[PDB]
Amino acid sequence: MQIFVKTLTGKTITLEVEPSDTIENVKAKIQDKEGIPPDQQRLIFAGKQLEDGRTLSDYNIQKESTLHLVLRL
Amino acid sequence: MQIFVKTLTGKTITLEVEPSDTIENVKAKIQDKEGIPPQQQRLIFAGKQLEDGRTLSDYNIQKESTLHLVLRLRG
Ligand SMILES: [Zn+2]
Ligand SMILES: [Zn+2]
Ligand SMILES: [Zn+2]
Ligand SMILES: [Zn+2]
Ligand SMILES: [Zn+2]
Ligand SMILES: [Zn+2]
Ligand SMILES: [Zn+2]
Repeated sequence: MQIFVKTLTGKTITLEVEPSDTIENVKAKIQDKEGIPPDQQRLIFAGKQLEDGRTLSDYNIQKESTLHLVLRL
Repeated sequence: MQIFVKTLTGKTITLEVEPSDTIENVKAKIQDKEGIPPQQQRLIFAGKQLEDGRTLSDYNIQKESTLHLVLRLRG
């Protein structure tokens, strides 16, 4: 399934994920597409800031959902 | 003094502050402990949104007070 990741400047990048993909897993996918180390990114979905080791499904994130990306650098 | 911030993780962080600290000061403090830029923060207290240029005394926020932190997103 697909999900979208919106950045700060609005740049909308697309991901190929699986329902039971951990968050540490999503960060690695972003690293692959944008060269940003996982330890630098923080992901928020519908207000909540997701924590690695919880899965997309643990947060009811389904196909074509939008995650927002923030960074700690 | 000390106030509490409910972050984006539902967790809660402790801030050591002065009464004259402006909201821009507080946002900066959160930037260190959490990682979010001040330009992306929106701070809520007792039903009010706090403006960058007002102090903790203006809103009359006292010790052990709790501020709900919120993301500043659009589009
Ligand atoms: Zn797919
Ligand atoms: Zn698989
Ligand atoms: Zn991580
Ligand atoms: Zn959104
Ligand atoms: Zn200060
Ligand atoms: Zn600092
Ligand atoms: Zn004042």
